[PDB]
Amino acid sequence: FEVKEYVLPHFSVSIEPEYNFIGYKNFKNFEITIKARYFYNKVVTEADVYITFGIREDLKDDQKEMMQTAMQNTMLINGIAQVTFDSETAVKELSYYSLEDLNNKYLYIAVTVIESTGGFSEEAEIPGIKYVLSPYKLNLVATPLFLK
Amino acid sequence: IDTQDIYKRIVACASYKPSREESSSGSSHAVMDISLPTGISANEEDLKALVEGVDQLFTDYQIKDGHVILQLNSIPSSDFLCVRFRIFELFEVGFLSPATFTVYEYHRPDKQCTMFYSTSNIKIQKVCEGAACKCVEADCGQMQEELDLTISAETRKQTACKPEIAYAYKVSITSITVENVFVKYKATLLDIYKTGEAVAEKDSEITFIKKVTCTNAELVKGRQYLIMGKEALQIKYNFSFRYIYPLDSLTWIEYWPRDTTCSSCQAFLANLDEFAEDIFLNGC
Amino acid sequence: ALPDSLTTWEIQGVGISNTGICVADTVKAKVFKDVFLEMNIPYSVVRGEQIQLKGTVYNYRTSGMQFCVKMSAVEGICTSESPVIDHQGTKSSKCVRQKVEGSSSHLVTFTVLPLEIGLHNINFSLETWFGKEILVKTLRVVPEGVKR
Ligand SMILES: *[C@@H]1O[C@H](CO)[C@@H](O)[C@H](O)[C@H]1NC(C)=O
Ligand SMILES: *[C@@H]1O[C@H](CO)[C@@H](O)[C@H](O)[C@H]1NC(C)=O
Repeated sequence: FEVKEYVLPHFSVSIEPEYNFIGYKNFKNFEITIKARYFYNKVVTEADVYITFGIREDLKDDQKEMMQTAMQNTMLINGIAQVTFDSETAVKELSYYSLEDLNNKYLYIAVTVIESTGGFSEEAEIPGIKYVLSPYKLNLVATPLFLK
Repeated sequence: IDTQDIYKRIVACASYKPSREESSSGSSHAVMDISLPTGISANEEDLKALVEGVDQLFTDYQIKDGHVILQLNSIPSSDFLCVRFRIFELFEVGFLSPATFTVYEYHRPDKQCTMFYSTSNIKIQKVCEGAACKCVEADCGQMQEELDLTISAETRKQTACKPEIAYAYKVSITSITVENVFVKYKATLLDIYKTGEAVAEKDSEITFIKKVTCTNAELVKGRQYLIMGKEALQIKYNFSFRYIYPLDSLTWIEYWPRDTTCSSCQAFLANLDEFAEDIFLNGC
Repeated sequence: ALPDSLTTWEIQGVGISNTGICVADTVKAKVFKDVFLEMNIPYSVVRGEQIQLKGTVYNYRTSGMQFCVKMSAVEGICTSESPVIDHQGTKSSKCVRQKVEGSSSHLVTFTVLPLEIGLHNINFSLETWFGKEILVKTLRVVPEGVKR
């Protein structure tokens, strides 16, 4: 059990990326869905949504530098919003290095949602998304290794 | 720290505190931190001027965890060293977390001087620890000019009948205890009109406090002034007494002539008496 | 009797018998209201400084309406408005009714400076068309500096 000061948030903010982890095709184009709903199950009509992007070396590291670019502000409509963010322009000189090969590490994205119609605020974040040259991995399931 | 509208500028002006055994020169290397409220950022191009400068008072600047970090070599013991920067803020928030201005020597992080600040204007001000204020609104009032001829006797009735205006009465200032920051204004009640709830009586010799920031409302000791203002605040550190007067903004303060009469002229005093009798007979 | 809140209540039960342990499916009990008011209620609200204290009134009624919201505070929290009428305890906000569009919301702000250690009870009364209701919120404060 966690002992903290919770404040008991007013509305749920779910961040759904179109793809789990960014590959070759998704470097130039990456789309992410932001959807915020009230706890009474009725979707948020209209609200302002501010997105923040960043790069991290590891999951244990709480602090790392970030753009410096945007900060793209879109408005949540009928409980859903979506935005496209490309890495090619993102990293560049801002991250001091630009390539999919140059930087292999997690990408942390922050989202701040405020209601335009009345005062409220809620925040969410993605721990990280790593750009990997070698996609996925391999494993065996329900396959005992023996020969008959 | 102070925030003025005159993009908005933020000033610091902080100094080193000398020790009895320490001859005043300057201060050891210290990190200067400024906490920006959530959803507020500062302009780096405006902050670059501190680094770019031929005369360097600051080695480096940085932004970490939504805070402004800039290291200073020496803090002047003689005067306060000012730091100015412009900010860019984007809307929000549900609730603004209290903004803190802190400074600490890099050698010992143990002790850090911290002070709260708000970008927004202060509506409520002057809360005393000793007398347990009991505000005392921040807004400033003004006193009517000395011996303003007529113009007008009718306007006083309109100001006194205002629902916001509670106590309208004739008083005579006796004693004055300057600041900090009170200006007690010990007075004496000659006559009352309204005098609405909950206060009462006469010749009670009550007091009303005002911040020194208003130099226009300055009262002359011994001269009787007609005062019309907001309802009296309740109590104090003393649980008894119990009805001290606020003397807030937009209070009516006008010099009531005592001495001759005809002062060019006595007719002005008749204009003051007409308002008194009209409000006493009929009223609001 | 259900508690009074805008959030959805999730009730859950488990059972123990000689057969074994059984966890029942979570039952979601949705508690909703057509016209209601809710506020941020910040945690710990440091003493000596004024706060914004933002809240929002919600109208799910299809037709438009005018709303009035007043605040009543126990002794003591410095208020920038005043006076108290008619009752000494009742604090008149001198509320001007503002129009609220159908399926829309409006913003409510209260500037208040707490003068004493919490927690203190602060009421927000809502006078509106389509009925009226008042909610009771508690405000807690904490001293300036801290050293253990
Ligand atoms: C309240 O304050 C006065 C100063 O104005 C103090 O001297 C006195 O002890 C107090 N009065 C009573 C009745 O306690
Ligand atoms: C809030 O209303 C309730 C009703 O029981 C009352 O007990 C209490 O006096 C109220 N609080 C304030 C600060 O007016």
